[PDB]
Amino acid sequence: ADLSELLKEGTKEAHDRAENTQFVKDFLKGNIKKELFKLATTALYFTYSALEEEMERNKDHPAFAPLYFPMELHRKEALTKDMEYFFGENWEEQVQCPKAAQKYVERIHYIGQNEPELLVAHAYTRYMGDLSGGQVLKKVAQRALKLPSTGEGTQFYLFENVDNAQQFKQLYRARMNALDLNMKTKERIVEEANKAFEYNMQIFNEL
Ligand SMILES: [Cl-]
Repeated sequence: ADLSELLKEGTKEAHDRAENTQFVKDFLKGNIKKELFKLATTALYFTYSALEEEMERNKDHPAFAPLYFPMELHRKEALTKDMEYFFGENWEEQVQCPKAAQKYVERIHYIGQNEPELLVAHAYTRYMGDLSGGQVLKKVAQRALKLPSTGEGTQFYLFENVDNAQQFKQLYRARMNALDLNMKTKERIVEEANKAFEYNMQIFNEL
Protein backbone atom coordinates (compact mmCIF):
# COMPACT_ATOMS: atom_id res chain seq x y z
CA ALA A 1 0.00 0.00 0.00
CA ASP A 2 2.92 2.39 0.71
CA LEU A 3 4.07 4.51 -2.24
CA SER A 4 7.79 4.09 -1.48
CA GLU A 5 7.33 0.31 -1.30
CA LEU A 6 5.39 0.33 -4.59
CA LEU A 7 8.12 2.44 -6.23
CA LYS A 8 10.98 0.44 -4.72
CA GLU A 9 9.50 -2.93 -5.73
CA GLY A 10 8.06 -1.86 -9.12
CA THR A 11 11.09 -0.03 -10.55
CA LYS A 12 14.00 -2.32 -9.54
CA GLU A 13 14.24 -3.63 -13.07
CA ALA A 14 14.50 -0.16 -14.65
CA HIS A 15 16.75 1.13 -11.83
CA ASP A 16 19.29 -1.71 -12.19
CA ARG A 17 19.07 -1.35 -15.97
CA ALA A 18 19.92 2.36 -15.64
CA GLU A 19 22.91 1.70 -13.36
CA ASN A 20 24.86 0.05 -16.17
CA THR A 21 24.09 2.00 -19.30
CA GLN A 22 27.14 2.44 -21.59
CA PHE A 23 27.95 5.85 -20.12
CA VAL A 24 27.54 4.78 -16.47
CA LYS A 25 29.64 1.60 -16.74
CA ASP A 26 32.51 3.76 -18.03
CA PHE A 27 32.02 6.32 -15.25
CA LEU A 28 32.41 3.74 -12.47
CA LYS A 29 36.06 3.04 -13.28
CA GLY A 30 36.56 5.88 -14.03
CA ASN A 31 36.55 6.67 -17.72
CA ILE A 32 34.63 9.09 -20.05
CA LYS A 33 36.40 11.98 -21.74
CA LYS A 34 35.91 15.56 -20.68
CA GLU A 35 33.80 16.18 -23.81
CA LEU A 36 31.21 13.55 -22.96
CA PHE A 37 31.12 14.75 -19.33
CA LYS A 38 30.54 18.34 -20.50
CA LEU A 39 27.68 17.19 -22.75
CA ALA A 40 26.04 15.24 -19.90
CA THR A 41 26.46 18.32 -17.74
CA THR A 42 24.76 20.36 -20.49
CA ALA A 43 21.87 17.89 -20.83
CA LEU A 44 21.40 17.57 -17.07
CA TYR A 45 21.30 21.37 -16.84
CA PHE A 46 18.23 21.64 -19.06
CA THR A 47 16.31 18.72 -17.57
CA TYR A 48 16.81 19.85 -13.97
CA SER A 49 15.83 23.43 -14.90
CA ALA A 50 12.63 22.09 -16.45
CA LEU A 51 11.83 19.88 -13.46
CA GLU A 52 12.59 22.53 -10.85
CA GLU A 53 10.49 25.13 -12.68
CA GLU A 54 7.51 22.75 -12.59
CA MET A 55 8.20 21.80 -8.97
CA GLU A 56 8.06 25.49 -8.02
CA ARG A 57 4.88 25.88 -10.09
CA ASN A 58 3.27 23.12 -8.02
CA LYS A 59 4.87 24.30 -4.78
CA ASP A 60 1.44 24.53 -3.09
CA HIS A 61 -0.25 21.62 -4.88
CA PRO A 62 -1.62 19.06 -2.34
CA ALA A 63 -0.21 16.08 -4.32
CA PHE A 64 3.34 17.52 -4.40
CA ALA A 65 3.85 20.23 -1.71
CA PRO A 66 5.29 17.99 1.06
CA LEU A 67 8.17 16.99 -1.28
CA TYR A 68 9.23 20.56 -2.12
CA PHE A 69 12.85 20.93 -0.93
CA PRO A 70 14.51 23.68 -3.01
CA MET A 71 17.47 24.41 -0.73
CA GLU A 72 18.23 20.76 0.07
CA LEU A 73 17.76 19.08 -3.33
CA HIS A 74 17.64 21.47 -6.32
CA ARG A 75 20.59 21.30 -8.75
CA LYS A 76 20.07 24.15 -11.25
CA GLU A 77 22.49 26.38 -9.32
CA ALA A 78 25.07 23.64 -8.95
CA LEU A 79 24.81 22.76 -12.64
CA THR A 80 24.99 26.47 -13.43
CA LYS A 81 28.32 26.78 -11.58
CA ASP A 82 29.61 23.66 -13.37
CA MET A 83 28.65 25.04 -16.80
CA GLU A 84 30.37 28.30 -15.84
CA TYR A 85 33.58 26.40 -15.02
CA PHE A 86 33.80 24.41 -18.28
CA PHE A 87 32.26 26.89 -20.73
CA GLY A 88 32.80 30.34 -19.16
CA GLU A 89 30.50 33.18 -18.15
CA ASN A 90 28.55 33.31 -21.41
CA TRP A 91 28.00 29.52 -21.32
CA GLU A 92 24.30 30.16 -21.93
CA GLU A 93 25.10 31.84 -25.28
CA GLN A 94 27.28 28.86 -26.34
CA VAL A 95 25.48 25.58 -25.69
CA GLN A 96 22.14 24.17 -26.87
CA CYS A 97 19.51 21.74 -25.56
CA PRO A 98 20.27 18.21 -26.88
CA LYS A 99 17.35 16.43 -28.46
CA ALA A 100 16.99 13.44 -26.09
CA ALA A 101 16.84 15.93 -23.23
CA GLN A 102 14.19 18.03 -24.96
CA LYS A 103 11.93 14.96 -25.26
CA TYR A 104 12.18 14.62 -21.48
CA VAL A 105 11.83 18.36 -20.87
CA GLU A 106 8.59 18.32 -22.93
CA ARG A 107 7.38 15.40 -20.82
CA ILE A 108 8.16 17.20 -17.56
CA HIS A 109 6.41 20.43 -18.62
CA TYR A 110 3.31 18.41 -19.58
CA ILE A 111 3.27 16.56 -16.26
CA GLY A 112 3.92 19.77 -14.36
CA GLN A 113 1.07 21.68 -16.02
CA ASN A 114 -1.48 18.88 -16.43
CA GLU A 115 -0.75 15.99 -14.01
CA PRO A 116 1.29 17.36 -11.06
CA GLU A 117 0.51 14.31 -8.93
CA LEU A 118 3.03 12.56 -11.24
CA LEU A 119 5.91 14.97 -10.47
CA VAL A 120 6.63 12.77 -7.46
CA ALA A 121 7.82 10.11 -9.98
CA HIS A 122 10.41 12.36 -11.64
CA ALA A 123 11.55 13.90 -8.36
CA TYR A 124 11.85 10.54 -6.55
CA THR A 125 13.90 8.95 -9.32
CA ARG A 126 16.25 11.91 -9.91
CA TYR A 127 17.03 13.28 -6.48
CA MET A 128 17.16 10.05 -4.45
CA GLY A 129 19.50 8.52 -7.04
CA ASP A 130 21.70 11.63 -6.99
CA LEU A 131 21.78 11.90 -3.20
CA SER A 132 22.78 8.21 -3.15
CA GLY A 133 25.93 8.44 -5.31
CA GLY A 134 27.06 12.08 -5.11
CA GLN A 135 30.03 11.77 -2.74
CA VAL A 136 31.50 8.78 -4.63
CA LEU A 137 30.87 9.91 -8.24
CA LYS A 138 32.31 13.32 -7.37
CA LYS A 139 35.70 11.74 -6.55
CA VAL A 140 35.72 9.45 -9.58
CA ALA A 141 35.17 12.40 -11.94
CA GLN A 142 37.76 14.62 -10.20
CA ARG A 143 40.35 11.85 -10.41
CA ALA A 144 39.33 10.95 -13.98
CA LEU A 145 39.19 14.52 -15.35
CA LYS A 146 41.90 16.15 -13.18
CA LEU A 147 39.43 18.64 -11.72
CA PRO A 148 40.22 20.88 -8.74
CA SER A 149 39.87 19.24 -5.31
CA THR A 150 38.10 22.46 -4.28
CA GLY A 151 34.96 21.28 -6.15
CA GLU A 152 34.83 23.16 -9.47
CA GLY A 153 33.00 21.18 -12.15
CA THR A 154 31.43 18.60 -9.81
CA GLN A 155 29.06 20.82 -7.84
CA PHE A 156 26.16 18.84 -9.29
CA TYR A 157 27.31 15.86 -7.19
CA LEU A 158 27.59 17.87 -3.95
CA PHE A 159 24.62 18.24 -1.58
CA GLU A 160 26.04 20.90 0.73
CA ASN A 161 22.67 21.51 2.49
CA VAL A 162 21.97 17.90 3.61
CA ASP A 163 23.58 16.89 6.93
CA ASN A 164 22.91 13.18 6.42
CA ALA A 165 21.63 11.53 3.23
CA GLN A 166 20.16 8.36 4.72
CA GLN A 167 18.29 10.31 7.43
CA PHE A 168 16.96 12.82 4.86
CA LYS A 169 15.92 9.95 2.59
CA GLN A 170 13.74 8.60 5.41
CA LEU A 171 12.06 12.00 5.77
CA TYR A 172 11.42 12.07 2.03
CA ARG A 173 9.99 8.53 2.26
CA ALA A 174 7.58 9.49 5.03
CA ARG A 175 6.51 12.71 3.27
CA MET A 176 5.99 10.75 0.05
CA ASN A 177 4.05 7.97 1.80
CA ALA A 178 1.94 10.54 3.67
CA LEU A 179 0.61 11.94 0.37
CA ASP A 180 -3.18 11.68 0.08
CA LEU A 181 -3.17 9.37 -2.94
CA ASN A 182 -5.56 6.64 -4.02
CA MET A 183 -4.09 3.29 -5.11
CA LYS A 184 -4.73 4.07 -8.80
CA THR A 185 -2.66 7.25 -8.68
CA LYS A 186 0.14 5.33 -6.93
CA GLU A 187 0.31 2.83 -9.81
CA ARG A 188 0.44 5.70 -12.31
CA ILE A 189 3.31 7.25 -10.36
CA VAL A 190 5.14 3.90 -10.55
CA GLU A 191 4.55 3.77 -14.32
CA GLU A 192 5.71 7.36 -14.72
CA ALA A 193 8.79 6.54 -12.62
CA ASN A 194 9.74 3.73 -15.00
CA LYS A 195 9.37 6.22 -17.85
CA ALA A 196 11.72 8.54 -15.93
CA PHE A 197 14.42 5.89 -16.10
CA GLU A 198 13.66 5.18 -19.78
CA TYR A 199 14.02 8.89 -20.57
CA ASN A 200 17.28 9.03 -18.60
CA MET A 201 19.14 6.22 -20.33
CA GLN A 202 18.29 7.42 -23.84
CA ILE A 203 19.66 10.85 -22.95
CA PHE A 204 22.88 9.25 -21.70
CA ASN A 205 23.05 7.11 -24.86
CA GLU A 206 23.69 10.14 -27.13
CA LEU A 207 26.73 12.13 -28.31
CL1 LIG B 1 35.78 19.13 -8.96
